[PDB]
Amino acid sequence: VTNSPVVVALDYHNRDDALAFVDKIDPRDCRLKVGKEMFTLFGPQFVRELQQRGFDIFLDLKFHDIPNTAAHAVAAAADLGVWMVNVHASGGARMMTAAREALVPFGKDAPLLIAVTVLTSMEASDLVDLGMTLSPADYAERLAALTQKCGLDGVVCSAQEAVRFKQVFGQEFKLVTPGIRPQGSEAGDQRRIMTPEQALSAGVDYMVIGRPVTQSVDPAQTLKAINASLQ
Amino acid sequence: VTNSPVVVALDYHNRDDALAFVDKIDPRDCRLKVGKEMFTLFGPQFVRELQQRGFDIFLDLKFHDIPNTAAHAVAAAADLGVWMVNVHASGGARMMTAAREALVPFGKDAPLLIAVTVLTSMEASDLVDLGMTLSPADYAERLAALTQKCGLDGVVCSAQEAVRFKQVFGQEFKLVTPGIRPQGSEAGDQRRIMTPEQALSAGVDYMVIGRPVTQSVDPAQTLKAINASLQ
Ligand SMILES: O=C1CC(=O)N([C@@H]2O[C@H](COP(=O)(O)O)[C@@H](O)[C@H]2O)C(=O)N1
Ligand SMILES: O=C1CC(=O)N([C@@H]2O[C@H](COP(=O)(O)O)[C@@H](O)[C@H]2O)C(=O)N1
Repeated sequence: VTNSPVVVALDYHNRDDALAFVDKIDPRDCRLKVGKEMFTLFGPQFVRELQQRGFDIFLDLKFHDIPNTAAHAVAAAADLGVWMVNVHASGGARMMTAAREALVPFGKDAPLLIAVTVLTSMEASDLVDLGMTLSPADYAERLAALTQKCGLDGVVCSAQEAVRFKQVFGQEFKLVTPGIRPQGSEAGDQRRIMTPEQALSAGVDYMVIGRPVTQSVDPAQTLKAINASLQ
Repeated sequence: VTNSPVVVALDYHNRDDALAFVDKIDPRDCRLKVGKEMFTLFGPQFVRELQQRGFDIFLDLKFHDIPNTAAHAVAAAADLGVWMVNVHASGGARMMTAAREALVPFGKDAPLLIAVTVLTSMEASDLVDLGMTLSPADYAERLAALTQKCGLDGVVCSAQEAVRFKQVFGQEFKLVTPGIRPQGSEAGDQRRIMTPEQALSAGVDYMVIGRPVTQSVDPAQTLKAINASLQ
């Protein structure tokens, strides 16, 4: 296990470019996140390579499909033995329930099943195009509520919803929060940001950090520094 | 190439079972869809093996993430050289815009880019939980309008919307529709369904068929039957 609440988003377009970073850090420094980019590129074998080195892996594929597919996919992720696996809460109750139920057969080995609420890159203007009347926070709370009701272990959201969410769902409902920008860092397409420190104070369980770390020369050192701040 | 609008959904938990089927057919008979289940299990290499056989592959991972991730994932799909790649329209305009732009550097090689509107497994009730008051039809049409405004090649929807969409977005805008159930077959978690013949008559450009084919007592003849019906 590890003590840092940091999950580094491995978003490279090259395998060796990722492992060059990974070989310089240690499983106690952080957990790793394999998303759509690196998974579309290298598949489940890359995830096994990381599990080989001993890291906990968060397969971030945000499964957002029909119940049938969602279940089989989560079951496939469970076969991979990942630490945590994704799903989109906007996929609905039936889809989320089918996903949870697909993990029962794996018993204890099952990975944590988290639901994405509202992407941290979306503000009201973004949600407004879908005809979504509610603010990011409000809609996100509606999605998390459905997530909790379907028995999921937690949610992915912005740290800007951490205090509120922690209160409405409790300390047990895990909150995984991306949109982490230490001060000075470039926001990019990220919108509901917060600094590593602000996120921890908001009481999040896990913070997802990508570019601030991977975009630096010597990213291991940056990951180290961030961890230092969380003390 | 094939002149059939049929795209068979390869949803198997066993690589060889899937190949045993694929080998009983021919690229001239249909196209194949590799979804989250098989892709999570066997990754990009499976797609290549299907491609090495001459089939046009529809990569269906419904990328629904922050603009930066959607772009890199879509780019990764183009690197795979697939015929068609997926995306979730509810991901917003900025995300879909990033996806379209990430395909520009691939020129002519760029795969077809389509956005999923409302999943065929959903009805009003399913959307109500999300706080969505618009009907599956209207919400879908809204998602299809945004998809076109962002410059995508088409949308994934129900055949129940084909007629409407076709006359509101034009013949050019491509419609890919799952939820295809020939009379007698099981509906399952599918809700907004139509038979192959009805879907064709409805104007869909491509129709996705999974269980009706893969789980039939003789999938090859079932494909043959359907293809013949569509004539
Ligand atoms: O709401 C979310 C969820 C999410 O997974 N992510 C992911 O977090 C990662 C890192 O983003 P960044 O480089 O820190 O901006 C990427 O893999 C994103 O897709 C996000 O940015 N917002
Ligand atoms: O709206 C949609 C999109 C979609 O991709 N699909 C996919 O179409 C496939 C076949 O479903 P079925 O077996 O025909 O019910 C599965 O891979 C689904 O994920 C769907 O059923 N509805």
